[PDB]
Parts: sequence; structure tokens; C-alpha cells
Amino acid sequence: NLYIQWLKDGGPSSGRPPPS
Repeated sequence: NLYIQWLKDGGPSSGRPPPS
């Protein structure tokens, strides 16, 4: 879920690092 919520925002193109 966490990574899905990061990807839906645009992943790297959203000014935010990926969740570990």
C-alpha cells in the first residue's frame, strides 16, 4: 500500500523519495 500511494503521486517526479 505505502509504495502504491508513492507511485500514484508520480513516484520520482513528485519531489519525494521512495518509502523503505
